[PDB]
Amino acid sequence: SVLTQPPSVSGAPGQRVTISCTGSSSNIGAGYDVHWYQQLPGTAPKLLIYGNSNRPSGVPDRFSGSKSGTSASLAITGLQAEDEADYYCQSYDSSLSGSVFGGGTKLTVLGQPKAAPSVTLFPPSSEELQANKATLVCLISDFYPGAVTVAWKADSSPVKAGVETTTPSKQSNNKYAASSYLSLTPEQWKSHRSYSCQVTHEGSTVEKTVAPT
Amino acid sequence: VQLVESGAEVKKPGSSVKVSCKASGGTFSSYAISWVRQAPGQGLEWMGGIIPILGIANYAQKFQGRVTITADKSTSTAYMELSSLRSEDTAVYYCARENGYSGYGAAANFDLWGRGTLVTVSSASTKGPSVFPLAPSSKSTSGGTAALGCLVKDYFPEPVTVSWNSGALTSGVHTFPAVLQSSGLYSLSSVVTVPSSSLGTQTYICNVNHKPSNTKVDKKVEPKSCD
Amino acid sequence: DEVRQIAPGQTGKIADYNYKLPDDFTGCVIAWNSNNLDSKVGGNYNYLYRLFRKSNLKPFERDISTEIYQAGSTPCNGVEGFNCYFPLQSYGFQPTNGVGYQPYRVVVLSFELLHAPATVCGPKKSTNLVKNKCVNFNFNGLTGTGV
Repeated sequence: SVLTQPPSVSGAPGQRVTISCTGSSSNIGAGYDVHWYQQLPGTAPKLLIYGNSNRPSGVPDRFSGSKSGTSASLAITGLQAEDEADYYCQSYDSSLSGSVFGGGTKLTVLGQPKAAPSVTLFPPSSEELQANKATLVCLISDFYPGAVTVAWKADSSPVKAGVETTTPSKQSNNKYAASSYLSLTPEQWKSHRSYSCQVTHEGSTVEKTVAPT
Repeated sequence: VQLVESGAEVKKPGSSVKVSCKASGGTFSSYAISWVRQAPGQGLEWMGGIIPILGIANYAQKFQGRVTITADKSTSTAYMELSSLRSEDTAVYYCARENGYSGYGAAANFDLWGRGTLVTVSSASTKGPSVFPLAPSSKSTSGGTAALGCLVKDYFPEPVTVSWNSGALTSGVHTFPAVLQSSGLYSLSSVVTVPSSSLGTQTYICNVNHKPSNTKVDKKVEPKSCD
Repeated sequence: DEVRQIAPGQTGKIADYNYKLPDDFTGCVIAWNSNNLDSKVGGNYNYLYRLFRKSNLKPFERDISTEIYQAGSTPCNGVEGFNCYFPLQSYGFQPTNGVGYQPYRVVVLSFELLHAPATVCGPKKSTNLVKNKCVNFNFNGLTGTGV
């Protein structure tokens, strides 16, 4: 709204990384203090520094907060293994008559080497046909990273309806797995000759087909 | 002190919610509290802050007179009420604490935070789920291993927990996340690695647990006779 | 008459019982006629083939099973009796045949794409050599431009 935060920021593990908070002259350049919060994806945010002058207990000294007039700056020295979160700029806004947060910056590099994906295609069972629906499953496992596109074809035209993709999750062996569902009905399930999945992972395309009849 | 908040809650677009904020210990009846909301896709917004010792409401101008806050002095907790739910209500609330200080700035700060209430609202409410057992085909097996599992389709709401033989087997198991369907349903799957020499001696049963709906359906997997 | 059968997307007698062709087939097949060497007068029956199989087979798999295929519901214990026939059968190659039954030497060259660096691949081709003109060249140590 009134506060605009950078979407992200690039840095190196060992150099100085800084961020800037820019707003209006009635909320941060007005004279009010700012507060910086860390939004870890999975735990509730805590307090890092208030007023840019006092260090709260349990917070390391490596975080530095400064106020360059109408803009606020946060500086860090060294990228450790817990900065994979979001940084927000929060201050009291007189026009909004309340506290408004910033946009949020992402500090995360990809760092994902390649791997060889494997796909499994399973036709629906007999008991699923009487449920007045046809759920086509399409499971992909043992791939890295978890960014695989999913395409459906019926040997004559691509399918652009009912296509879904789930977010992959980490496995026990630091791998990723995902599944794809397609919502059809047994009316035209038996009419077509065959159904398949087409996926592409860094140019590696594999095709698996099944025969209902 | 520490503040613990309730778990996930599901409601309807046009109903009322009931979220509680309790504090373990003291210093809850002397300092002002507030509510902070985080939503995936946008920033964090602040609806209003309530003094518990005086019982005086203090909201923001961006929010209309629809929500209400009450605070309790005996058992030292606060209640959340929100009526006429809308499509963007699917987010998480936080129960914050306000600590004042002295200085030129004098900005509102949230030192202490709660756990969080993930309130998701949509259509396609809770109903009895259906399980579809799957068996590997003859052409799908080439080595000494086979893949089999159980499917949970048309279930509501999150979260759900599955087990294999009531936790007897846990090697090679994997759980898949849900996905937002167009009509408002969810779908997950769970497959396990089974050697091909154990497809006719012992059986595997899939257990589904749905605590909001209190349903537990036991399903049996059978190999296909044709292929 | 079976060279048309080496293709992805059909069912027959040889392409499903000896060597299945998958849909993701980037293969490169070569066949030709050499009937003057692999065939001889009097009947050349050295090469065999499989005609009967219990079910289908995964592509890129070799089947060397010599077990007698059973058609009936009773065991035969390896006899040439009823409801049992030997799946491997002889050829009918002859150098005096026509064109649709001659011995053809067919080979398939397929490629593999994995997470490995290139091992067997075409090197850089030898282009034409030009002289007495301002051209650009690089002989292993410098990108030099000149005549």
